[PDB]
Amino acid sequence: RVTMNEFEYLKLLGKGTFGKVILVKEKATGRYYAMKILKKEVIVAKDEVAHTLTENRVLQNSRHPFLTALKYSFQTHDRLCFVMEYANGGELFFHLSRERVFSEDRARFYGAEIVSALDYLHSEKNVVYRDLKLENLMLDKDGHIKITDFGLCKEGIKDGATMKTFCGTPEYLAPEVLEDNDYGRAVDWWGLGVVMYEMMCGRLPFYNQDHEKLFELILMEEIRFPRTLGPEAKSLLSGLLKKDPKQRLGGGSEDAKEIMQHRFFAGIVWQHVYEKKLSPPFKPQVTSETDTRYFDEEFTAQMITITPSMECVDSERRPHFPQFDYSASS
Ligand SMILES: CC(C)NC[C@@H](C(=O)N1CCN(c2ncnc3c2[C@H](C)C[C@H]3O)CC1)c1ccc(Cl)cc1
Repeated sequence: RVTMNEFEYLKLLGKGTFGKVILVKEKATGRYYAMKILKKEVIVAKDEVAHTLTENRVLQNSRHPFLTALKYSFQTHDRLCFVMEYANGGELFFHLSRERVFSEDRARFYGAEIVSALDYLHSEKNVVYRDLKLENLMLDKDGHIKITDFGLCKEGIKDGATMKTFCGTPEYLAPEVLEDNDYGRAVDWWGLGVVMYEMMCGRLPFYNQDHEKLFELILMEEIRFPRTLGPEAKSLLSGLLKKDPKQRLGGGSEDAKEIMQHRFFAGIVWQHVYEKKLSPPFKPQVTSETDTRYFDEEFTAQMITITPSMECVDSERRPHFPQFDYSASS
């Protein structure tokens, strides 16, 4: 039976719109985790309840080498706590920022891992991820991808079933989402297109600081590439960033298999991707189990405290949530 008292709170790893993530040590075991901490009050007030419960569900129901693994979820009278594996390599942005562009080989390696994870979610879990953006990609201590943040997932989506919720970050929205006339699972391949584009090209495929103008570009503007980009990369990215999901790579009944067989991935053995038999091109150079070199000092410098008999309280501002009683089976 796990509570807040079972952990030592070490360093702030980041803050998002709805809460914060702390590097913790489980005292009993000496193991290190990233604890995501949400205020019930804030979740309720910002209408983030449904997303939070979706994230909780999808984490409990999924086991994949490239999806962040949940160890515990539990709740206090005022908090919801996700204890997850600590992705020691930080956010991919940290790296991509600094290096400007990844090589095609390194993007290919990350792209394959992301395809592997999305194929599992689509094929095995009937889940559409919907939130594929650079910010949701981290690296584990070995340099393998971890997709994080499952709040915008859609469950129970089998084959060609459609969704209609308008959601996702403005720069990353697929044309059919902006059309707002229903969309399907190929929205994830649009997202793979955008992140692989950022990795290889060093910038978003489409950008304007005005959203109306950004949305016009996403919908209408043909993709362009820096002229150093190799032909196969350009072919992959053009196929992923087709405006019409029916013409998009991965947009047909074969889903991920169409992307897996693209010649950009020639020579990749997909079972070996899954088994982590491809050596990462970058290994995080962390020197301890608590090294936070791949996290922003803006966050890690900050002080941590217990806030910034109530076991059964179930109020409107602070509900007693279902399924926050989770400890992964050993
Ligand atoms: C660019 C910035 C806005 N990014 C915000 C982002 C962030 O700073 N992050 C860094 C810390 N952070 C993580 N840090 C380490 N390991 C892990 C995570 C995930 C919880 C999954 C787990 O393997 C989460 C991502 C974030 C996301 C959600 C919350 Cl609640 C708090 C922070």
